[PDB]
Amino acid sequence: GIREKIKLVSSAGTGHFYTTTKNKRTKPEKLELKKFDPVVRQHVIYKEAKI
Amino acid sequence: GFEGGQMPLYRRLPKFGFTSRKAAITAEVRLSDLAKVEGGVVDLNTLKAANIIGIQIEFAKVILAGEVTTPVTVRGLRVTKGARAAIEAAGGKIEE
Amino acid sequence: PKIKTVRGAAKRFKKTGKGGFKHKHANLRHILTKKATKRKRHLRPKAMVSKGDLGLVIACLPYA
Amino acid sequence: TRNGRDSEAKRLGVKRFGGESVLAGSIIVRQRGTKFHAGANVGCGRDHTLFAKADGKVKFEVKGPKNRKFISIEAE
RNA sequence: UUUUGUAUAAUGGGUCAGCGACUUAUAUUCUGUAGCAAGGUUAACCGAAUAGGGGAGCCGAAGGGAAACCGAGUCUUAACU
RNA sequence: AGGACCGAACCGACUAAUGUUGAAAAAUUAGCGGAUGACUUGUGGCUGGGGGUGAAAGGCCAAUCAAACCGGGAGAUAGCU
RNA sequence: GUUUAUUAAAAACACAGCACUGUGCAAACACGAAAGUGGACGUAUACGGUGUGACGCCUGCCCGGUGCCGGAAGGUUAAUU
RNA sequence: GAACUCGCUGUGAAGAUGCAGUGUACCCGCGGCAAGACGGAAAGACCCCGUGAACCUUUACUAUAGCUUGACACUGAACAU
RNA sequence: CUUUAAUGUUUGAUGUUCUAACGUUGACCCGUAAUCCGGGUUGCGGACAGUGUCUGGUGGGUAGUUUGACUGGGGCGGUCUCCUCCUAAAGAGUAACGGAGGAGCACGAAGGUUGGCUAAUCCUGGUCGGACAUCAGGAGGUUAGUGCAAUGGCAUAAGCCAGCUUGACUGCGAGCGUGACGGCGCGAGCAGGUGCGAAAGCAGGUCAUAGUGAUCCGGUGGUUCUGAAUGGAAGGGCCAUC
Ligand SMILES: [Mg+2]
Ligand SMILES: [Mg+2]
Ligand SMILES: [Mg+2]
Ligand SMILES: [Mg+2]
Ligand SMILES: [Mg+2]
Ligand SMILES: [Mg+2]
Ligand SMILES: [Mg+2]
Ligand SMILES: [Mg+2]
Ligand SMILES: [Mg+2]
Ligand SMILES: [Mg+2]
Ligand SMILES: [Mg+2]
Ligand SMILES: [Mg+2]
Ligand SMILES: [Mg+2]
Ligand SMILES: [Mg+2]
Ligand SMILES: [Mg+2]
Ligand SMILES: [Mg+2]
Ligand SMILES: [Mg+2]
Ligand SMILES: [Mg+2]
Ligand SMILES: [Mg+2]
Ligand SMILES: [Mg+2]
Ligand SMILES: [Mg+2]
Ligand SMILES: [Mg+2]
Ligand SMILES: [Mg+2]
Ligand SMILES: [Mg+2]
Ligand SMILES: [Mg+2]
Ligand SMILES: [Mg+2]
Ligand SMILES: [Mg+2]
Ligand SMILES: [Mg+2]
Ligand SMILES: [Mg+2]
Ligand SMILES: [Mg+2]
Ligand SMILES: [Mg+2]
Ligand SMILES: [Mg+2]
Ligand SMILES: [Mg+2]
Ligand SMILES: [Mg+2]
Ligand SMILES: [Mg+2]
Ligand SMILES: [Mg+2]
Ligand SMILES: [Mg+2]
Ligand SMILES: [Mg+2]
Ligand SMILES: [Mg+2]
Ligand SMILES: [Mg+2]
Ligand SMILES: [Mg+2]
Ligand SMILES: [Mg+2]
Ligand SMILES: [Mg+2]
Ligand SMILES: [Mg+2]
Ligand SMILES: [Mg+2]
Ligand SMILES: [Mg+2]
Ligand SMILES: [Mg+2]
Ligand SMILES: [Mg+2]
Ligand SMILES: [Mg+2]
Ligand SMILES: [Mg+2]
Ligand SMILES: [Mg+2]
Ligand SMILES: [Mg+2]
Ligand SMILES: [Mg+2]
Ligand SMILES: [Mg+2]
Ligand SMILES: [Mg+2]
Ligand SMILES: [Mg+2]
Ligand SMILES: [Mg+2]
Ligand SMILES: [Mg+2]
Ligand SMILES: [Mg+2]
Ligand SMILES: [Mg+2]
Ligand SMILES: [Mg+2]
Ligand SMILES: [Mg+2]
Ligand SMILES: [Mg+2]
Ligand SMILES: [Mg+2]
Ligand SMILES: [Mg+2]
Ligand SMILES: [Mg+2]
Ligand SMILES: [Mg+2]
Ligand SMILES: [Mg+2]
Ligand SMILES: [Mg+2]
Ligand SMILES: [Mg+2]
Ligand SMILES: [Mg+2]
Ligand SMILES: [Mg+2]
Ligand SMILES: [Mg+2]
Ligand SMILES: [Mg+2]
Ligand SMILES: [Mg+2]
Ligand SMILES: [Mg+2]
Ligand SMILES: [Mg+2]
Ligand SMILES: [Mg+2]
Ligand SMILES: [Mg+2]
Ligand SMILES: [Mg+2]
Ligand SMILES: [Mg+2]
Ligand SMILES: [Mg+2]
Ligand SMILES: [Mg+2]
Ligand SMILES: [Mg+2]
Ligand SMILES: [Mg+2]
Ligand SMILES: [Mg+2]
Ligand SMILES: [Mg+2]
Ligand SMILES: [Mg+2]
Ligand SMILES: [Mg+2]
Ligand SMILES: [Mg+2]
Ligand SMILES: [Mg+2]
Ligand SMILES: [Mg+2]
Ligand SMILES: [Mg+2]
Ligand SMILES: [Mg+2]
Ligand SMILES: [Mg+2]
Ligand SMILES: [Mg+2]
Ligand SMILES: [Mg+2]
Ligand SMILES: [Mg+2]
Ligand SMILES: [Mg+2]
Ligand SMILES: [Mg+2]
Ligand SMILES: [Mg+2]
Ligand SMILES: [Mg+2]
Ligand SMILES: [Mg+2]
Ligand SMILES: [Mg+2]
Ligand SMILES: [Mg+2]
Ligand SMILES: [Mg+2]
Ligand SMILES: [Mg+2]
Ligand SMILES: [Mg+2]
Ligand SMILES: [Mg+2]
Ligand SMILES: [Mg+2]
Ligand SMILES: [Mg+2]
Ligand SMILES: [Mg+2]
Ligand SMILES: [Mg+2]
Ligand SMILES: [Mg+2]
Ligand SMILES: [Mg+2]
Ligand SMILES: [Mg+2]
Ligand SMILES: [Mg+2]
Ligand SMILES: [Mg+2]
Ligand SMILES: [Mg+2]
Ligand SMILES: [Mg+2]
Ligand SMILES: [Mg+2]
Ligand SMILES: [Mg+2]
Ligand SMILES: [Mg+2]
Ligand SMILES: [Mg+2]
Repeated sequence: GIREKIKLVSSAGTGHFYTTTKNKRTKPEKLELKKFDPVVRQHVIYKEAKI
Repeated sequence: GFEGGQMPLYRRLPKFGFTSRKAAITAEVRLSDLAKVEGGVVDLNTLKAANIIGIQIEFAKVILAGEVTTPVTVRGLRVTKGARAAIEAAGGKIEE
Repeated sequence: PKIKTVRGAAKRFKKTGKGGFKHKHANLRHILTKKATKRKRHLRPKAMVSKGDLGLVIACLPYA
Repeated sequence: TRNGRDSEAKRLGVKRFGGESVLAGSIIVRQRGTKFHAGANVGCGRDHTLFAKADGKVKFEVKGPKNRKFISIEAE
């Protein structure tokens, strides 16, 4: 649909990421969430990037 | 493999893996084949003259499969922990 | 003469220790964002060939 | 015409009846909405499926002030 | 003969005699039978030898993993009740 | 004088009847068109098959033509009888 | 005048005449891997292609679409480097 | 296919010499007529089907002879812009 | 660094002239007894024309092929995957070009947790204000509401408000349901690390059921794998994703 795919790149430098969708017209704020990084086995901040 | 036009089984499933060239120059040896050599010195060249392994083989391993009675010497070959315990109990030795 | 192996079948099946065959699951190449993580976790290991398909596989692999 | 299409059947309904011996984790009934509610040793899934949390015998009873139906497990 | 179904007004044959259609080769799996058995068996070739020699090779006696690798266990996972 | 007129030999083929296991694998009988011309005829020669030739009908090329005849690939292929 | 030899001879084909268009001669065009040959031992009052069809009175409006002819300031663009 | 080869009404792969019920009928030729034997002569040309053919058309797809553009080779020397 | 005239450099191009490659189906001589051919003298053109390799455009002139199925005969028309109800005969399943409607999404809150709350409609009174706005009281009891069709559910609310939050979490999984198969679905519990609550506890997306595409091939990031004499590398495998 009009929603588009993005990815959440971990800030720990391990290289792990998640994927999800977004619509960039009504929400232009970058997404930030705390998720579980399995390489370091911790909860850290993830940030938006491009597929 | 034909099924009337439906996509056959060997074509709707994914491929995997690769082929190892080092697996064709490796063999395994049994404890029962360990007393068929000449001289009691178990070596790569002694196993080929006994028709135990192939001429192209470069690596070999001894596994716990069978029985060993005589004392023999293993020189230059890999041995499991299970086979090493049985070789020693028969009065042999492993020298790398 | 000698039978010829179906060379695209040998790339997908492997014979196990009692005469069975293992293969790789489908639906894990492509379009992965919309699938749930529970579904994708269960498709990662290898499975065995069913009874209905054993006759078709064995014909394709005469020297297996 | 402008009719012509339907959908697949979903195979709902009761799978285990009264007095049956089941193992923990087996499915008692499949339903849309809670036409039966969960009682003792019985859980409810996200699609309103009822399953056994222990092993015993299936049981049906009517309870409460609204005369609703429940399913329980009588352990051995 | 073909069909749901033929005395059918559905097909075929005027009659007699002669001929006329599931084979051969090489691979693979199962059953019966014979030999030998943790072993079984030789190909080309030599030999006047249906004898004898030839063990190059092949199948079986160990499996798991994509592979390195480990091995009565191995893979999966930071690790498995 | 004339791709002029009537009409035999000569070249055609408009109508009817017969024949249609024919006298004939296209004829006979009674009538019919042209008949000094873009006419008709003997002997020899040249054009070869996806090619030739055609005052043009998909016409003709040895009783065979919306792709001649003979030999080969060849026991082509036939989910059909 | 010609035509479907063997079910169609006609209103179909050809025709004398009319118009458009190509060709300066080692012509355009056609048969040919090529060499060669026809056009023609001809030379724009000649040769090839296309349409209409003796003769009399005539042949009106449309270049937007498709095809063809002429132009090159600008944009895009191959091998090559 | 073989026959010792009648009419009617019913039945029946649904239009009967051969089935059921019933009526009529001594055996065998010869000259004639065509109502029936779903009469004889061509594995229907109409219709549909086969992941069957052939030829024809085009702004269907993929190619290609021919034609056309440029770079390099055969291919050199001066001069001025 | 701005624009400038110029020594000289590498050239690229556009014209003129030349002759010596090349052309001559112009004239003459010889082989010769010859309108072919070859050699010679002379005139006319001339680095053009023409030919080989490569390359963009045009090209039914030629060639090889394709142009679906269902269907109360074929064509025209309509349909082809998924969700809900009836037919469907009180377990599941059940056909027709039978009878009625929807889907090819949305949402970092419309997800998680803790605390709280209860509808439509009608009557009476009241400034603008009226059949219908905001306020007050009474009757009524879900006749309301679910992000979107229909059905089954929903008060302990799954419906309506707030505070704090990222469990829309990583590795597995006893045992079940449904498929010819590929596959699809439900799930307590275990290990690591989190949010809400004083706790007991709850959370692996949303009341549930539609919102979808196998394999091949190629791209992006990461890797205790492999690496054709050896050390690297190219390429391949495994994990995540397009
Ligand atoms: Mg298909
Ligand atoms: Mg050997
Ligand atoms: Mg992948
Ligand atoms: Mg082998
Ligand atoms: Mg239907
Ligand atoms: Mg149904
Ligand atoms: Mg009960
Ligand atoms: Mg027959
Ligand atoms: Mg029938
Ligand atoms: Mg009968
Ligand atoms: Mg009969
Ligand atoms: Mg009949
Ligand atoms: Mg009869
Ligand atoms: Mg019949
Ligand atoms: Mg029939
Ligand atoms: Mg018939
Ligand atoms: Mg018959
Ligand atoms: Mg007959
Ligand atoms: Mg006979
Ligand atoms: Mg046979
Ligand atoms: Mg056979
Ligand atoms: Mg058998
Ligand atoms: Mg042998
Ligand atoms: Mg032998
Ligand atoms: Mg042999
Ligand atoms: Mg021999
Ligand atoms: Mg030899
Ligand atoms: Mg020898
Ligand atoms: Mg041997
Ligand atoms: Mg030997
Ligand atoms: Mg061998
Ligand atoms: Mg373990
Ligand atoms: Mg005359
Ligand atoms: Mg006359
Ligand atoms: Mg005639
Ligand atoms: Mg007659
Ligand atoms: Mg006559
Ligand atoms: Mg006459
Ligand atoms: Mg005349
Ligand atoms: Mg006359
Ligand atoms: Mg003659
Ligand atoms: Mg000829
Ligand atoms: Mg031909
Ligand atoms: Mg040919
Ligand atoms: Mg015609
Ligand atoms: Mg003829
Ligand atoms: Mg022809
Ligand atoms: Mg042909
Ligand atoms: Mg032939
Ligand atoms: Mg052949
Ligand atoms: Mg045949
Ligand atoms: Mg003639
Ligand atoms: Mg004639
Ligand atoms: Mg005729
Ligand atoms: Mg007329
Ligand atoms: Mg004509
Ligand atoms: Mg002119
Ligand atoms: Mg000439
Ligand atoms: Mg000439
Ligand atoms: Mg001439
Ligand atoms: Mg002409
Ligand atoms: Mg005309
Ligand atoms: Mg005229
Ligand atoms: Mg006139
Ligand atoms: Mg006129
Ligand atoms: Mg006009
Ligand atoms: Mg125009
Ligand atoms: Mg132009
Ligand atoms: Mg009789
Ligand atoms: Mg008789
Ligand atoms: Mg009689
Ligand atoms: Mg009778
Ligand atoms: Mg009768
Ligand atoms: Mg009757
Ligand atoms: Mg009878
Ligand atoms: Mg009778
Ligand atoms: Mg009877
Ligand atoms: Mg009778
Ligand atoms: Mg009787
Ligand atoms: Mg008589
Ligand atoms: Mg008689
Ligand atoms: Mg008579
Ligand atoms: Mg008759
Ligand atoms: Mg009869
Ligand atoms: Mg007949
Ligand atoms: Mg016929
Ligand atoms: Mg047909
Ligand atoms: Mg078909
Ligand atoms: Mg040069
Ligand atoms: Mg000249
Ligand atoms: Mg000449
Ligand atoms: Mg000059
Ligand atoms: Mg010059
Ligand atoms: Mg040139
Ligand atoms: Mg064409
Ligand atoms: Mg064509
Ligand atoms: Mg073909
Ligand atoms: Mg059809
Ligand atoms: Mg119809
Ligand atoms: Mg009908
Ligand atoms: Mg019908
Ligand atoms: Mg029907
Ligand atoms: Mg039908
Ligand atoms: Mg049709
Ligand atoms: Mg139709
Ligand atoms: Mg249609
Ligand atoms: Mg039912
Ligand atoms: Mg029922
Ligand atoms: Mg029911
Ligand atoms: Mg049934
Ligand atoms: Mg049915
Ligand atoms: Mg609450
Ligand atoms: Mg509802
Ligand atoms: Mg909805
Ligand atoms: Mg709700
Ligand atoms: Mg909520
Ligand atoms: Mg706390
Ligand atoms: Mg949802
Ligand atoms: Mg909600
Ligand atoms: Mg919903
Ligand atoms: Mg749904
Ligand atoms: Mg349902
Ligand atoms: Mg190397
Ligand atoms: Mg690499």
